[PDB]
Amino acid sequence: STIEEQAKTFLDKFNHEAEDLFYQSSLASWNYNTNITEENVQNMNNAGDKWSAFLKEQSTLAQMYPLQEIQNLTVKLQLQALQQNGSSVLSEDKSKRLNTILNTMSTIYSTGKVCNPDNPQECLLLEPGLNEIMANSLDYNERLWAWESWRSEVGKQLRPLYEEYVVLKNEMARANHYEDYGDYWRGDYEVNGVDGYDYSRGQLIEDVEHTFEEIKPLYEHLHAYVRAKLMNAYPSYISPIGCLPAHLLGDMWGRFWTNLYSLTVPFGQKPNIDVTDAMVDQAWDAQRIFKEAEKFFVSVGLPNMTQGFWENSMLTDPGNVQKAVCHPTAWDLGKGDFRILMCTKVTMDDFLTAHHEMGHIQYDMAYAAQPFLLRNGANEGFHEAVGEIMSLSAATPKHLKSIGLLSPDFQEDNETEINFLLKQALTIVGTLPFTYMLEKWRWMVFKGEIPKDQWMKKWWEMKREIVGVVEPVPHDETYCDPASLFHVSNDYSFIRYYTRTLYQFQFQEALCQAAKHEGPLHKCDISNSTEAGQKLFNMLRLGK
Amino acid sequence: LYNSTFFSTFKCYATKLNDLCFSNVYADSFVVKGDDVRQIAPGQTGVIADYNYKLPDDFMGCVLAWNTRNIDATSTGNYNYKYRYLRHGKLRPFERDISNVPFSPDGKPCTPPALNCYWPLNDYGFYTTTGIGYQPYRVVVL
Repeated sequence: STIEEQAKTFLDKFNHEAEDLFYQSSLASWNYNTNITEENVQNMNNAGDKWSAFLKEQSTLAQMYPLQEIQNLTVKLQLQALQQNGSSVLSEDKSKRLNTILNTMSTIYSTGKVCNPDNPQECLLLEPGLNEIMANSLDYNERLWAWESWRSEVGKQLRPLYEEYVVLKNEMARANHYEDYGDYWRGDYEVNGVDGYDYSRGQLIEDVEHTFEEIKPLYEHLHAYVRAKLMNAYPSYISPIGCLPAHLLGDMWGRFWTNLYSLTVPFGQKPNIDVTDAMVDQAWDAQRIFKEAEKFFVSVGLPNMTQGFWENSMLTDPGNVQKAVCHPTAWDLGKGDFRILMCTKVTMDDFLTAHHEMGHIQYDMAYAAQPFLLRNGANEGFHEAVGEIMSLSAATPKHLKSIGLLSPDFQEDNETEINFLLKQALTIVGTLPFTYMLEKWRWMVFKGEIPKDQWMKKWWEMKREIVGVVEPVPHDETYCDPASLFHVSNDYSFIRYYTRTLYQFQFQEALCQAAKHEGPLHKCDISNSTEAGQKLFNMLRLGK
Repeated sequence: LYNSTFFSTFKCYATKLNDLCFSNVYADSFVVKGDDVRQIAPGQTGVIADYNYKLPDDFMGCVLAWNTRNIDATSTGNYNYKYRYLRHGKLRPFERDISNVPFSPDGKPCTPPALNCYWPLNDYGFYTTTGIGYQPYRVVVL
């Protein structure tokens, strides 16, 4: 036979056994995260390592099958993701020592604490305690030193570990025939042989930098406007043309300006659109909210929830000794079974996060026709954008009128609409220069364009120009304050938060073009629009 | 069986309730995946009808099935039932294959776990938690 059908037959046993063994591990991953027990964490790492070892066998058995041999577009991209060497391309103990660094970086960044200069008995981790100070406190100098503390106690301990880390990952990346480990990141989005939507690795740098110039005016609108409001809250602490102090950015590192709403609200006496006072009016439960979400999905033409969803999920906290982590996550386990771990309470935000995580279950239903390795998102930025379509569209008060929570005769003036959307502009427009700076720093450091004695100098100078944030305490090279951030220290590519935020409003307006909403774009809902169901579903059944 | 709110398929290939005064009747009983049910029909150029059970195309009686996840699926795992997904040559109608031969698509001898050596029978893998079109249906083919 031709090697094409040999590549298919390789995946044929794979797509039914890796379907099995992933669902073995994800069941064990589910039943520990919903029933926290030492036996459940034992079998989760048992099944998770047998999954990875079975993934280790079938990746290396696909390494015998060259990708420049098959012209079939499906199993080309399947074997390409299979036979990536990754950490196998370095030496046997060099990458293991490299992963020992990742073991020790992730240990004392989660264990690393800050301790008060007058009371060293009261010590604080990243969450809670210290981020409580960095998001809610009002003192200039208490937030100033605590900002310095999280960058000193764990930034200095991350720095020589980050020195050895970036070299062996670059030697890993150049041994896989790349430029740097920034280029190994850029190899994710590259596609070959697909006309029109091809993507070079140089395309990612230039496309991010191009449309960020569209973001920059409205960001500099937000930059100049929150300086005037913070001068009124911090008199003579913030320069009127100087940039923002980094200990006053509402969060730990500068990503979200959302917590500045206490200090940057224009009209603090206007009400906020809140409907949880009507949720308990009709005595609603989580079974109402996820069914109202399911009704909101089927109102646009999407199918209903599976029977296996209602059988197998867990949308309440299980009270006593059966412990469950209460972060709302969509859990795609396999074998057509879809479920969500979420400690849903009677809440307007749990109402919107219900649509969010089941919005990921929507995308799980639609790659299900594809085989197991095309049962994924196409790139890393398509998942969270799909989940946030239902978050934005069902948060508009016209949906809140139709549900019966908000009264249908209730007024929505633009004085309360700008103040809520400026609060959202502190989130969305606040994180786009932070992400833009984040990878662009990471690009040049892994490329070698930034020397090791200029790592921290270029880091804080790029916040001066890109993010518009002057550091309030100067940092020399004893710090590793980019690694102070959780993404850099523990092997994350951060560019997906940029592209998702781009794509989700490329999709929202295209949904609002399909919804034919008459009013403003921030008041746009996709309710009862069957074209909004077809347009959304269509570009959701493709997968990878 | 005709007056039954217990079987899900009822595909005869109403009048056959009293039309039956024929000769001998064959009953084919087996368990499929709930999404494989489409390929239990005449033609059906796919894995179930190509390699597990091919059906005739001109004369045929009835096809009936019903949900048996409570019986034929095990919560810890029913890996017992298998199905053919690799064979050199599609099945004809009435043809039955039990050959557990290590598949090599190039006509060459095959000794697993070497290159291009696979087993022709995937386990079902049916739990009580799986999706709808992914359960065990007791199929009665007449």
